Amino acid sequence: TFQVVQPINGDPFIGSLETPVTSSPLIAWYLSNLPGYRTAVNPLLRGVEVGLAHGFFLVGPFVKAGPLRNTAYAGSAGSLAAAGLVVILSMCLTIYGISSFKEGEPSIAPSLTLTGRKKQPDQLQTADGWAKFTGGFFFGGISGVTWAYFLLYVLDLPYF
Amino acid sequence: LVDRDPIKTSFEEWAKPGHFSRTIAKGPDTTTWIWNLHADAHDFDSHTSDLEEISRKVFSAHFGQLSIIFLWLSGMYFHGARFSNYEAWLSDPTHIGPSAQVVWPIVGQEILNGDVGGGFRGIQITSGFFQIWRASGITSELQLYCTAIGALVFAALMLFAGWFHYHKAAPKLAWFQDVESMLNHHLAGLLGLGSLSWAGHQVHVSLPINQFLNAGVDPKEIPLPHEFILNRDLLAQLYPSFAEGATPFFTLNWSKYSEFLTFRGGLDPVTGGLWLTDIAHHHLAIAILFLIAGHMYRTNWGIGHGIKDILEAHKGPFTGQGHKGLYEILTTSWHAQLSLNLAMLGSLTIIVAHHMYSMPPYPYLATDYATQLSLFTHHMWIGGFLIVGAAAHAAIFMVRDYDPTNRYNDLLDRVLRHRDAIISHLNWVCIFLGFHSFGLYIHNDTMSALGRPQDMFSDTAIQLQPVFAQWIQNTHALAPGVTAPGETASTSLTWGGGELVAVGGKVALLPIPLGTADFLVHHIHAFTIHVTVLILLKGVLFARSSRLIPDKANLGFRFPCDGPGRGGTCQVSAWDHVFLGLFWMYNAISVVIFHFSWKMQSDVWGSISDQGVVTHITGGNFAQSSITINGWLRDFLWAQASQVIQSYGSSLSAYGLFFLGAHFVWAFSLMFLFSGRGYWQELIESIVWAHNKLKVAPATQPRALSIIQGRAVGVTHYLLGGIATTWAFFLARIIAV
Amino acid sequence: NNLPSIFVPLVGLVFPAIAMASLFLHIQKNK
Amino acid sequence: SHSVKIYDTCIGCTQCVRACPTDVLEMIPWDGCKAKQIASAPRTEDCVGCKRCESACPTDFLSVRVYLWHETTRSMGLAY
Amino acid sequence: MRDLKTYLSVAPVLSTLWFGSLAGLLIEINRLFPDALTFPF
Amino acid sequence: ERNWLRRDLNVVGFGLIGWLAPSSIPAINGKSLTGLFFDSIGTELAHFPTPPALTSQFWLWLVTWHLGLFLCLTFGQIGFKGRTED
Amino acid sequence: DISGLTPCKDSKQFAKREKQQIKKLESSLKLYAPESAPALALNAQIEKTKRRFDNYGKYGLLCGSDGLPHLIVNGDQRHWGEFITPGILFLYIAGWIGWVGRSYLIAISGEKKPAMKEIIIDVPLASRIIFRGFIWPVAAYREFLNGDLIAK
Ligand code: CLA
Ligand code: CLA
Ligand code: CLA
Repeated sequence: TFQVVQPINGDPFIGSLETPVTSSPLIAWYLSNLPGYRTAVNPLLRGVEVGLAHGFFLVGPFVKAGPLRNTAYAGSAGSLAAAGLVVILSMCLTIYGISSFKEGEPSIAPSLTLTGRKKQPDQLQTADGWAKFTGGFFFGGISGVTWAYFLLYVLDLPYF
Repeated sequence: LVDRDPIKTSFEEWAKPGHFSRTIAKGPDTTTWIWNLHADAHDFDSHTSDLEEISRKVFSAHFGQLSIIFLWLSGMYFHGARFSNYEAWLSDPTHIGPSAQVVWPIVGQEILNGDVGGGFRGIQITSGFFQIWRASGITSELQLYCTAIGALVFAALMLFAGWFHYHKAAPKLAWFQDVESMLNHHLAGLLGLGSLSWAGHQVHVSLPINQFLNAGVDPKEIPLPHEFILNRDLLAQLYPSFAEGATPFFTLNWSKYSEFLTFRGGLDPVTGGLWLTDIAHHHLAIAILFLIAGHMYRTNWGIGHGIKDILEAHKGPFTGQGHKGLYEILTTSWHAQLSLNLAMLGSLTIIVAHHMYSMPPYPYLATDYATQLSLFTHHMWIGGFLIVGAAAHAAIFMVRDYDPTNRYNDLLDRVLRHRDAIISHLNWVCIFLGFHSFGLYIHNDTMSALGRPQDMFSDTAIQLQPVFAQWIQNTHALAPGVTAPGETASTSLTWGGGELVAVGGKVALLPIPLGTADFLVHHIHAFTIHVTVLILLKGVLFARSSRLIPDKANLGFRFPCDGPGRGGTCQVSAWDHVFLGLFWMYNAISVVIFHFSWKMQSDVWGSISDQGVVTHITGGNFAQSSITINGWLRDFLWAQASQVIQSYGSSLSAYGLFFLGAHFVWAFSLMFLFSGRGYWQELIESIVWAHNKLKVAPATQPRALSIIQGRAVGVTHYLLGGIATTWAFFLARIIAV
Repeated sequence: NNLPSIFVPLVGLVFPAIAMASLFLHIQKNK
Repeated sequence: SHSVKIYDTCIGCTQCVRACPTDVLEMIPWDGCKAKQIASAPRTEDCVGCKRCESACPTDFLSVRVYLWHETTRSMGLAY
Repeated sequence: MRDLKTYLSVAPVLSTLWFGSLAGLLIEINRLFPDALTFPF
Repeated sequence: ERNWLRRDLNVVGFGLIGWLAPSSIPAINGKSLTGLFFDSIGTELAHFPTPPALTSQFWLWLVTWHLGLFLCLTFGQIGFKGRTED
Repeated sequence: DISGLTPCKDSKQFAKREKQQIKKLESSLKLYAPESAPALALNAQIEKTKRRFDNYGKYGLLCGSDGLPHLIVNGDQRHWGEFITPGILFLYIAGWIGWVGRSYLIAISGEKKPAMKEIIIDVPLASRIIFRGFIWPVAAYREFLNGDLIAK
C-alpha cells in the first residue's frame, strides 16, 4: 500500500524522517537556491545578498513602531536604529567566526550528496570563508538600509 | 453469565489489615507500612492479575458511590424541609436570601445566624437549590420530606445491590466485554427515556404551576399537581389545545401544540430565566434524538454496526493500517477507558459552566449573583481536576498495559516514533505565546510608570481589537429572521441585540462588549492551557523510555529518581509530570475565574433606576485598569478584599477566619516542597535518642516520609490552601454587595 | 552639565558590549 | 570518570554486578568469604553514577561505594 | 464475634471513639460553665 | 519521496462542477448560494480597494461556499485514489 | 495597681464595651416579633452577655486603658487563679497521660511481636493500666529514687 512518510534516505536508524514538508520537489528546489545553500559560490557574494535582504526588511518595524513614530523625525530615527542593529549583528557574526574556526584547518562541511555522489565541501565553514561572509553581510546590510530609507523618504511614492 | 456465591461474607478479613497485598500482610515493622496501606487500597490491578476479578471489584464500588450520592441528595432535600425559609422565599424571591443551615449556640458561634429575611436566622446558601425546586413546581415542605425519604430508600437499594452483585451473583467477563449492548442501552434507555420522562413531568406539572406562580397567585392557593391530571378542564382552561387530547400527535397535526411547545428564545421578563415551554420542547426533541441513536450497534438480531468493522475500515496513506487493533485495547484495559472518560467529562463540565451563565435556565437565578459566581467557579475547578486525571491514567496505561506483541496498533506506534518533533513544536508554541501575551502587560506597566500613556496597548493609544469574536457576535445577533427564521429572539442576550432584561431593580443580562483587554486575557488563557497540555503530554509520551533512561518502563510508573548520575535524574517518572501539571492547572483556573469575576462585576451586574440608567458594581473600570498588572493588584485584589477583612463581628466572620486559615495552610505546604527526606530522617534519629533514654521508644520504628509522599503532601496542601483562600474571598465579596 | 549625556551611554552600552565580547572570546579559547 | 571502590566486607552475593546499567562491575575468585568471590570494578570510565549497585548491597554498610568525580560525555549520558 | 471485636480495637476506630467522647465531654463542660477566664475557687 | 499526491488534475474540474451544479439551485427564497456569493462579490468591487466591512454578509457567503467546495475536492481526491487501493 | 492597671469594676471603658455590645444585640431584636423563636434566642444572648460582664467584674480582674482584662503571671497571690492553678491542673493531667502511655509501652515490650499490639490495642490491659495513672506523681518520684526511670 502507498505510504508517504519514509525514513531519511532509506536508513531507519538515523534520527529523522522524510515528509512532504521536507522533501517536496518545490520545497527542495526553493531551499537549494537560497544564498546560504550555494556551496560552490564565493561566500562574499552570498553574504552580500543576505545582508541586502535582511537590512532592507529591518527599517519597517523600527520606523513604524518607534518612540518617534508620530513626529517628523520618524524615518531618520528608524533607519539609524536599523543601521545600529545591523552593526550589532555584524559584530556577533565576527565574534562567532573568530571563536569557532581556526586558521589553516580544512572545512568541516559534509562532502556527500543525498544520492551518494562525492562533492567539494563548502568553504563557508572555514575562517577565511566566514570572514568574507561577514564582510559581505555588513556591506549588504548597510546598503539595504540606505536603499529602504531612500525609497521611503526621498521619493514621494504612493505607498500604503 | 454469573457465578453463584464466589466470595464468602465474613468479618475475618476485617481483623487482618493489608490482606489484599502479600507484602502489606506481613506486619508493621516501620511506620511506612501504615502509609502503604492507604495508598494501595483501591489499586485492584496490583492485587490480582485476573481481569474478571478486577471487573467484578470495579462493578461493586460504583454501587457504593451511587449510595453515597443518594445519601447526600437525601440530606440536601431534608435540610430544605426542616431548617430552611423556602416557603417565605417563595412569596418574595427578590428580597429574601435563601438559607438552609442553622447553628447551635455553644461558644458564641450563634453570631453566624444572621438575618436573611422572612423571619428566619441562618446561614445563606449559594448552591441554587431553591430555584431548582421552584422550577419543578414544588410548593410545600411535605413534598421535600417525601423526596428525602425516597432518596434514603434508593440509597439503601444501591447498597444492597452492591453487596448482592459481589457476594451472591457476580457477572462473568463475557458480560462486561459486550460494548455494543451497553452502548445501545445507555443511549436509548438511560438518556432517551430519562429525557422523555422529564419532558412529561415538565408538561404535566411544571408548566401549570409555574404559570400560576408567574401570574401572581398565592402559593397556598395553587391547585395540587395531581389536580391537573384528574381534571383536564383546568389544563384546558390554561391550554386550550389540551382539549383535543393526543389526537393531534397521531394525526401529525403537531402545530396545535404550539401553546406549550415554543421556539421563542431569550429570557422570561417576569423571572429572568429561559421560557419553560422551550425547555419542554428541547427535552422532547433530545429524547427523540437519543432514542433513535440507540439502535446503531449490532446485537443478537444481526442488524446494526460492528464497532470493530467500523474501526478497521478507516486508514490512509499517511497513517498506514489506521484504527485496526484499537478494539482489542479498549476491551481489555480499564485504565484507557477511564482516561478517555475523564477527559470527556472534564471538557463537558467546563462547557456546562460556560453555558449556564449566558443562558440562565432557572427562575430568579440571573439576579442572584452569588449563586452564579459560585456555580461557575465550582464547575470550572471540577473540570480541571478531571482533565488532569485523564492524563494520569493515560500514563498508567502506557506504563502497564502496553504490549505490542499481542496488542499492536499502528496509530499508537506512529505517534511514539516522532515524539521529539511534537514536544519541540509544543515547546516553541508555549514560548511564543508566553512572550507575546505576558510581555504586552510588562510593556504597559513600564510605559505607564515612565509617564507615556500614549505608547500603551490600549483602546486609546494602540488598539488590539478581537475582530474575529466581534464578527461571531454580529452573526449570532442577526440570526433570527435570516438564518434562523423560526426563532423570535436570539439564543442569548450577550450576542449584542441591544435589549436589557431587569428583574426587581437589578440587571439580569445584557450585551457584553469586547475590546483590547479581552484580547490580552484570552491569549493569557491560551498560553496557560498550552503549557499545561505540554507538561501532561510530555509526561505521557516519555513514560516508557527516553534518551536519558532507556529502561524507564522497568522502574515502574511511580518512582522518585534513578540517582544522582547522568548529571541528576530527579522527577523523571510519569507521576511527577502529573504532580507538575497540577500547579499549572491551578494557575490557569485561577486566572479564568478572576477574569470572570471582574468582567461580570464591571460590565454586566448592577442596579437599574426608574429613568433607565445602569450603575454597575465597580463602575466599568475593567477596560482601562486591567491592561496592567498594577491594575489587577490595585483595583481587583486590594479593593475587593475589603469585604472579607472587615467581616469580623458580623455573620460573615466565618469567611474572614477561613481567609487566614487557608493562608496558613497554603504557606505550610512550602516546607514539604522546598526540603528533602534525608534532613528529616537525620533529625528523627536525635528525637528517638531521648525516647530510648526514658524507655518510651516505640516498637514500630519511626521513619520519615518517602520522596513521593512528601511531593504529594506538598501539592495537596498547596491546592487546598489556594482554593480555600479564593473561595472565602469570593463568597465574602459577593454576599455583601 | 553635559557629561551625563556621554558617560551614561558609555557605561550602559559600549563597555558592556566590549566586556562581553572579550569575555566570550576568553572562555571559548583553547590550545 | 567516577570512582567505584570495593571493600573486603563483600560476601559474594553478585547483586551489585547484576544491577549495573552499563558493564562496569564483574565477579572474580577470592578467599575470605563462604562464596569465595569478590566484586571488581575494571571499567569505571563507563560509569554513569546511578548508584543502582549500592541499593542492591546487603552488607550493613556498603561493600561497594561510588564517589562522584570529573564528568565526561559518557558519565553525563549524552547522546547528542 | 472475636473478629468483630478485633476490628473495634484497631487504632483509627478506637481513636475516633475516644475523641468523640472527649469532644462531647468538653462541649458539655463549656455549656454548663461558659466564658471561663480564671479559676475562681 | 517524490510525487506524493499521485497528481490527477481531473479532480479539480470534477469537484468544481459537482459543487457548482447543486449549489446553483435557487432554494433560498428564490436565490442560490452561488448566486448570493457572486452578487456579494460584485457589490464589494464597487468601492475598490476599500475592504468589506465587519457587518457585511460577504464573509459568511465566502466561508460557506468554500467549505462545500473544499469538501467536494477532498472527497473527490479520496474517491478517485481509493478505488485502486481497497 | 500592678503596672498602672485598674480594676474592672471601676473601669468606664469596660462599661462602654458592655453597653455597645448590648445595644448592638438589641437593634437586631426589633426586626422580629417578640413571640418568635429568634427573639427568644436574642434575649438569651443579651442575658448571657450581661452575666459574663458581671462575672468578670466580680472576679477582680484588671483592665487597661482599652477596657480589656489583662492577666498577671508573676506569681502574685492575688492573681493565682489566672495562671497558677490551671497550670498545676494541666501538669497533673499531662503527667497522667504520659505515665499511662509509658506504662502501656513497657507492659508489651516483652511480647513476641510487640509491634502488633500497637496497631491493634489490647483493650483489657490498657483499661487495667488506665486507672493506675491517677497516682502518677508518687510512682514517678519513687521510680526516680530507685533509678528505674532512666534507661541504663
Ligand atoms: C472516577 C475517577 C477516578 C477513579 C476511579 C480513580 C481510580 C484510581 N486512581 Mg486516580 N485520579 C483521578 C480520578 C480517578 N482515579 C483524578 C481526577 C486524578 C487527578 C487528580 C487522579 C490521580 C491519580 C494519581 C496521581 C494516582 C491515581 C491512582 C489511582 C488508582 C489507585 C487509587 C487509590 O489507591 O486511591 C487511594 C486514595 C487516597 C489515598 C485518598 C486520598 C485523599 C485525598 C488526596 C485528600 C482528601 C482530603 C480530605 C478532605 C481530608 C480529610 C481527611 C480525614 C482523615 C480527616 C485507582 C485505580 C494511583 C495509581 O494508579 O497508582 C498506580 C496514583 O498514583 N489517581
Ligand atoms: C513567576 C514565576 C515564573 C515565571 C516567570 C515562569 C516562566 C516560565 N515557565 Mg515556569 N514555573 C513556575 C514559576 C514561573 N515560571 C513555578 C512556580 C513552577 C512550579 C515548579 C513552574 C513550572 C514550570 C514548568 C513545569 C514549565 C515552566 C515553563 C516556563 C516557561 C514557559 C515558556 C515561556 O517562554 O514563557 C514565557 C516567558 C516569560 C513570560 C518570561 C519572560 C518575562 C518577560 C517577557 C521579560 C522579558 C525580558 C526581556 C527578555 C529582556 C531582558 C533582558 C535583561 C538584560 C534584562 C516560562 C519561562 C515551561 C518551559 O520550560 O517552557 C516551555 C515548563 O515546561 N514552568
Ligand atoms: C506516650 C507517648 C509519648 C511520650 C511519653 C512522649 C514523651 C516525650 N516526647 Mg514525644 N511523641 C509521641 C509520644 C510520646 N512522647 C508521639 C506519638 C509523637 C509523634 C507525633 C511524638 C513526637 C515528639 C517530638 C517531635 C518530640 C517529642 C519529645 C518528647 C519529650 C519531651 C516532652 C514532651 O512532651 O514533648 C512533646 C511531645 C509531643 C508534643 C508529642 C505529642 C503527644 C502525643 C499526641 C501523645 C500520644 C500518646 C500515645 C497515643 C499513648 C497512647 C497510650 C495508650 C496506648 C494507653 C518527652 C520525653 C521532644 C523531645 O525531647 O525530643 C526528643 C520532641 O522534640 N515527641
